[PDB]
Amino acid sequence: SPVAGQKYDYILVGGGTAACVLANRLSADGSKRVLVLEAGPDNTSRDVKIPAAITRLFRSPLDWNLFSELQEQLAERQIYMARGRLLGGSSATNATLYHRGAAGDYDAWGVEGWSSEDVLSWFVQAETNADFGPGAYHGSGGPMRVENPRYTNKQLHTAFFKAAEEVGLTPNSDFNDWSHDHAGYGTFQVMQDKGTRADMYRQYLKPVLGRRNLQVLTGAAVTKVNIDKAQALGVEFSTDGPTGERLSAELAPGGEVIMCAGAVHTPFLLKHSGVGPSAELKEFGIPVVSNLAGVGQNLQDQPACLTAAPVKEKYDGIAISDHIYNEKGQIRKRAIASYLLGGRGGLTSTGCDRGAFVRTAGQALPDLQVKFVPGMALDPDGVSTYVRFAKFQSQGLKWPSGITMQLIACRPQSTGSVGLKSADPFAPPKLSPGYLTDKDGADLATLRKGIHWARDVARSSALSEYLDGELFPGSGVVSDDQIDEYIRRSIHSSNAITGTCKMGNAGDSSSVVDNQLRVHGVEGLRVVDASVVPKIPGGQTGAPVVMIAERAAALLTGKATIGASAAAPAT
Ligand SMILES: Cc1cc2nc3c(=O)[nH]c(=O)nc-3n(C[C@H](O)[C@H](O)[C@H](O)COP(=O)(O)OP(=O)(O)OC[C@H]3O[C@@H](n4cnc5c(N)ncnc54)[C@H](O)[C@@H]3O)c2cc1C
Ligand SMILES: CCCCCCCCCCCCCCCCCC(=O)O
Ligand SMILES: CCCCCCCCCCCCCCCCCC(=O)O
Repeated sequence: SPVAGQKYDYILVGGGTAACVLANRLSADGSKRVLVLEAGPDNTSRDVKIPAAITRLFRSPLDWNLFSELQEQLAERQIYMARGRLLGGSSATNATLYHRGAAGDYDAWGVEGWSSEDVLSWFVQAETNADFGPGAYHGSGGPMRVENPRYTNKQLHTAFFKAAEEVGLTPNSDFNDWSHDHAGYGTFQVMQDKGTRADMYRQYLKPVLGRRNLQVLTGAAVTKVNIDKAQALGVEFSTDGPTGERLSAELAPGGEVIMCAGAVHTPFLLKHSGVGPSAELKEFGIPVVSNLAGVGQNLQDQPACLTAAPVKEKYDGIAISDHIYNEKGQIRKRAIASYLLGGRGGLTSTGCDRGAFVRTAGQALPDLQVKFVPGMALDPDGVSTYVRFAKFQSQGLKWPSGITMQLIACRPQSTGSVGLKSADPFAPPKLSPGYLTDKDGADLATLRKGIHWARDVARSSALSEYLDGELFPGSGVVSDDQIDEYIRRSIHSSNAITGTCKMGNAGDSSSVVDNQLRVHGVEGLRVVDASVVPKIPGGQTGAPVVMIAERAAALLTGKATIGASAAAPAT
C-alpha cells in the first residue's frame, strides 16, 4: 500500500544502526530510490535521548524482550538478551561506549581486504570527536559524535584509576589508538553530543529524511526476502502485525536487498527466506533456496558477571545513584539542571564512564574488560539491577551508596546459534548464546580471574578508603568452585552479539557472505550489520558496525573497492 507501484534500487531490512548509515549514504547523490523497513516505531522517546534513561529501555516496549533457550550450563536459566526495536535499533538503546578493539582483532579475521590497515580509514571517516582531533586514529567531520563522558564523580572515578595502578595495571590514554597496547585503565569515550545520546538515527538518518528518493516505514515487520540462479526480487512485510496483509516491496532492475536486522534477526529472516542449513528449513517446511550451513552459527556475545561493594557510612551520598535519586527516589534537581544547562552530570552517564582491559593470563590480547560503575548493584545480574533502578523512581526508598565492577569476557572462545522454533515469522527466534561452552573453559576462567582482579582492586588502599565490605558475590563465595557457581547463576549479556552471517574468504566453508558482503547462493542480496563480523573485537560492537556500514556504502556507491590484491601474472 505505501510501496504500491514503486520500484526500489535498495531495500534495507531493518532500520537500526547499520541501516541508518546506509540509508544516508545510498540516498546521498539523489539517483537511487532507497526503502527502509523497521519493525519498531519512530525514534521520539525522551528515554532514548537521556543516557541515564538506558535503565528504562531494558524490558520496555522499545526492546525486543528476547529470552534465550534454557541454558543447561548456566544453572538451567533463560538469559535475557536486550535488543533495540525502533529507528536507530540498538544504537538507540545501548550504553554509548565507543570501542573499536585492537588492530589484532581485525587482522585475526584473516579476511582479504578487511585487515586492520584496511578498516582504520572507515573508522576515521565516520568520526567527529570532541577530545581528539585529526590524527592516525581519529577523524573530524563524520556524522558520529564521540566525546569524553560529561559526568564527573569527584571521589570514585580517580579512586578506581589509583586502585588499578596499585594492582600494577598501566594507564591507556586512548583505547582506540592502535599504536599502544589495548590493555590498561582509562576513560571510555561515549557516542553522545554534549550529554545527549548520539544514536545513528540522530546522526545519520534523521538529518536526510527530507530526501525525496528515501522512504522510511516504521511498524513494518519484514517476514521474508522474496527470492526467484536465486535472485532477490524484494521483501515481504506486514504493517499491521501477525494478522496484517503481506505486502511486497519490489526491486528495480539491478536493485539489491540489504539485510540490516542485526545479528539476531538477520539470520532468522534469511532462514525464513530459504537461506540457511537445509535441515533447519525443512523442519518448518521452508523451501531451500540457498543451502548455507553458517546462517545463524558462530553467535559471539561477551558474557558478564559483577562484584559490588557498599561505601562506608561517612561516604553515604557519593555514588551516581545519589546524584540521580534523592533518599525518596525523586530525580535530583541538580541532575536535571546540570543536564539541561550545559549537558553535564549524572543523567549523561549510562553508568560506566571508565574501566580497563586486562590480560588474566599472558594472552596475545586482553581477554577481560572491566567496567567501573560508581554505583552499587542490588542484583548480581547487572541488567536486572538497571531494570530495578528504573522501577525504583518515586518508591520512597534510598538506594545504598557503593560501587560495582562488571567483568566481561571481551574476546570470548564460546559460540552459540540463532535459529527457528516455529514457521511463524512473527515468533521470537530460537536463541542460544552458548556462554561458557568453549572446550577449555577459557571464558569461565576469564570471568573467575576477573572476580579475583576486581577483588584486588577493591582491596587496594585507594578504593578500600571508600568501601565497607562486599555485597556481591560476597563473603560466602571464595573457592574457585564457589566463584564458578556464582558466575553460572548470575552471568548476563554485555550486549554485543556478532557473527551469525559471518564474512569469510573464498575457501572458508563457514562463510555466509563474501568480502563484498554478498550472501552465498543468492544474487542481489547482502548483509550489512553485526551478523557479518567474523570474530568479535574486544569492547562494545557499535563503532565496528558503523565502520562496516560506512565501507559497505562506499563499495555499493562505487567510491571504494574491497580487496586490492595484484592479479597473479599471466604465464
Ligand atoms: C543494551 C545494549 C547495550 C549496548 N552497549 C553498547 C555500547 O555501550 N557501545 C556500543 O558500541 N555497542 C553497544 N551495544 C551494541 C551495539 O548497540 C550493537 O552491536 C549495534 O547497535 C548493532 O547494530 P545492527 O545494525 O547490527 O543492529 P540493530 O542496531 O540492533 O538494528 C537491527 C534493527 O532491525 C530491526 N528489525 C528486526 N527484525 C525486523 C523485522 N522483521 N522487520 C523489520 N525490522 C526488523 C530491529 O528492530 C532493529 O531496529 C549494546 C547493545 C545493546 C542492546
Ligand atoms: C532513572 C533514570 C534516569 C531518568 C531520566 C529522566 C529525567 C526526567 C527528568 C526531567 C527531564 C527534563 C529534561 C527533558 C529532556 C528530554 C530529553 C532531551 O531533549 O534531551
Ligand atoms: C545509569 C545509572 C544506573 C545506576 C545503577 C547502579 C549500578 C549498577 C551497575 C551494574 C553493573 C553492571 C553494569 C550493567 C550494565 C547494563 C548496561 C550494559 O550492558 O552496558
